[PDB]
Amino acid sequence: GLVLDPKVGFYDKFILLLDFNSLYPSIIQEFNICFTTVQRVIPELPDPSLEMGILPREIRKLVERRKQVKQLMKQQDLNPDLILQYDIRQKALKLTANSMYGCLG
Amino acid sequence: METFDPTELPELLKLYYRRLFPYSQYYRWLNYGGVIKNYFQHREFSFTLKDDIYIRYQSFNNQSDLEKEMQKMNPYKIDIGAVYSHRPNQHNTVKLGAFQAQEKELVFDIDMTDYDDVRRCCSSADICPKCWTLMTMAIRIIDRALKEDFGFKHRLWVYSGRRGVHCWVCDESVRKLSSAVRSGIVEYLSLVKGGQDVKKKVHLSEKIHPFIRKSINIIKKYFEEYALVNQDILENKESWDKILALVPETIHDELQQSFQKSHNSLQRWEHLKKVASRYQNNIGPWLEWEIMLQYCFPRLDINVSKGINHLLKSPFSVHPKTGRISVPIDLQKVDQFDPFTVPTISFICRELDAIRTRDYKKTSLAPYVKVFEHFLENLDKSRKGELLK
Amino acid sequence: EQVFHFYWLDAYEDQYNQPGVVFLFGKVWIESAETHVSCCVMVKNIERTLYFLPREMKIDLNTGKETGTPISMKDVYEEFDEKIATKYKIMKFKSKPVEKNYAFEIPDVPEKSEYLEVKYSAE
Amino acid sequence: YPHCLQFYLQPPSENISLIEFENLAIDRVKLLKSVENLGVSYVKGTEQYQSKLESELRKLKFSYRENLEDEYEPRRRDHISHFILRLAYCQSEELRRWFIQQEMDLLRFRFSILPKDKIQDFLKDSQLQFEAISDEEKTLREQEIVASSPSLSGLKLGFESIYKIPFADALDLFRGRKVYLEDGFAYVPLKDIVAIILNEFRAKLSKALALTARSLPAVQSDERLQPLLNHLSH
Ligand SMILES: [Zn+2]
Repeated sequence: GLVLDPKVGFYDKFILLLDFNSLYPSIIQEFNICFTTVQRVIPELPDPSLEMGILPREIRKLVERRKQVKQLMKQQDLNPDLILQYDIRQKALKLTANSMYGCLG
Repeated sequence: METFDPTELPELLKLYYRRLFPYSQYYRWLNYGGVIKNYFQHREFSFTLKDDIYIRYQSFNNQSDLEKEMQKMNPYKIDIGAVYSHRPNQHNTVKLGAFQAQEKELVFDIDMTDYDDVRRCCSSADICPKCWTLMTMAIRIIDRALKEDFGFKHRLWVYSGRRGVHCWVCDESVRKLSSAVRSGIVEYLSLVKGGQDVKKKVHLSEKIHPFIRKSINIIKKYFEEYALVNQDILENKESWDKILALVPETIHDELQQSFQKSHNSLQRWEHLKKVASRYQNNIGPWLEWEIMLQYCFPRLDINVSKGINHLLKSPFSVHPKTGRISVPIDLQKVDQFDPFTVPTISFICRELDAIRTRDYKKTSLAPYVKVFEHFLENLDKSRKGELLK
Repeated sequence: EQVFHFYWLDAYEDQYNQPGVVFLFGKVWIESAETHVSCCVMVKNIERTLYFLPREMKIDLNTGKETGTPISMKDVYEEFDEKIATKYKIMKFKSKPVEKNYAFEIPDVPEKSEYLEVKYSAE
Repeated sequence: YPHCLQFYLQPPSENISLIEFENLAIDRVKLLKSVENLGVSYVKGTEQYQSKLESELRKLKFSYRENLEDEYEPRRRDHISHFILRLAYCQSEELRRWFIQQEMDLLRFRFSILPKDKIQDFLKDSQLQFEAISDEEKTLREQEIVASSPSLSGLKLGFESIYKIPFADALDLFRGRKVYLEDGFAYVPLKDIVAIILNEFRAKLSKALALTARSLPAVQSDERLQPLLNHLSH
């Protein structure tokens, strides 16, 4: 990972600290990276014309289910126990994914 | 030529692919003398079988496989693709990205549905003696180039089956050309800028490059024989209204009375030859040639030659509709080439029934099989010449 | 015939001592008590399943070269049945030819190919 | 300036003092940062440009005095300097562009200085295959060469030397029917021949700046090279 040299020093005005949402997790999606997409033996991202492979097709569902859940959490006149339910089921589907990477490296 | 009966096709096919096709010569060709690893074992071929089922990445070990599997599948269609880096019949075997097209001939396709606005004798999909001059012009126009312009030596034209003609650029250095260059080729050899139905589709500039000028020279020996007597391109106003649409509006009125008082296109062409000529001097655009162009110059399909992996109809195959054999061309006699006399698979299967194997000789298929041999011989030359020297 | 339900939790296998058997712990419900109780279920006869990668050409492994004879599944079968089975003490087994993909870190291995599916007792 | 036009191809195997290693870069940049200015305040065809340009090329010692076969002072400076400054400018795709941009504005100048003659020798020799045609084949096919050429005014096929290249290498020009082709050969002048050089030069350079990054992780570790990687414009 890259590290940009920190501008040691004080700050009078505000400092907006932006970030990315689940980086390598998404990247393994963006560039269809997989055990059946990439050419290996720092290879080259296959072409955007190749279809998903096992790995993306399991990170696919991984957010296809975070879709449903994020949407059922929108429903009202709903069980305030299922509120706390859906919330966790969220965080999980989240963790699993991210480490999907830590799984390969 | 008797009516080709397309219900007999399933019968004739197994008899033709059994005893009349040139397997010996087809191998010897795509094999290119085993000068290299697996140039045939890595060559792709495509077959359209029964019910219209379309299979593709076929491949074989030797001349023998070719027969068994082609006498055991009796395809209606057959195509030759390119040679890849791994056995086509084995791409499931390899990783996805290491299997790729590396080499294929440089083929040019010229059909009749490309001049659907220049002919006044046939419908888009048909042909006859009267407009076939268009395939002969395309022939010496590009064959001319490929040889003169680029130095491509082994060009094999074949009969497409009903309304066009194909080219197989087989020089060793060509089979390995990058697609990018192949596009450059067609770009060079292309002049009809047919937009989304634009009247004037041939614009020239004051300086006219060699090919352009050599081409116009070969569109001149056929011009009046075809356009003005066979086609009579300007016998009606409906007909001439169409050729005026290329010339500058201010010229019409004068030509319109010029052909009104004339009595056949031959005199009507000499007429614009003047008016326009007179147009040129005081104003040039070369009005005389731009029209001979938009009417006589070949129109190719970029997608065909561009793709180094494109499946194109295999020589000596059989056309399901007309039945005719897709025969190689004899460039020593281009202008004598007859699409109408080309052997019918029905007809050739009749000539073997009215009868170490050479029975292809006993059929009228034989004459086209020799032009294919002179081809294999001129190639033997190259290998021999170029290598053993 | 007869059957019961139960939500599990953990499990365990004793390869050393009891191979081909795994224990599923969990919970079962019992009307008689109006509360669920711990509950263990044993699973026996879990056959080891193996996959053999046929070669494209039969090879004399000693020297290291072909014999001119192409390979078929029946070829592999009889190599296990007669030369590998005995040497390693395998009396009965199950062999079935099947199509199987692949895409990991072993050089010279087809992403797809027919293999020799062999299954035999964990013992 | 002299046999000073060189395709920065094939890596320097020498070795230097962290004093030369550091000075080759600071300097090699000062130049490249002057190629940048001149292109901003003047134009690519002015004397001031050509002048000052070779003036610094001079002052920074990158085209001058000779020596015994091996050690050619400026030859060397420019060879290393470039490669070394491939490290620094390989990262940001905004530096890779800027680099290529100014290291190509440079090959251009070192070409704008040589006469239609010296540039010829450099090609024959350079990569590998190119040929010139005698005034026999030259004038024999003269008219046809001027017909295939651009809006090129007049019928004047000047003294301007003409070359014969593989049709394939001139794709960029025969595709538009902008040169004469014969039995698989194209005939083009200097202008266009050069642009093709510059063209293939960018594409190869970019290609490299690519393979420079990939293997950069194996040095960022070194302490002496932080001031280069990180601070050549801080
Ligand atoms: Zn017709």
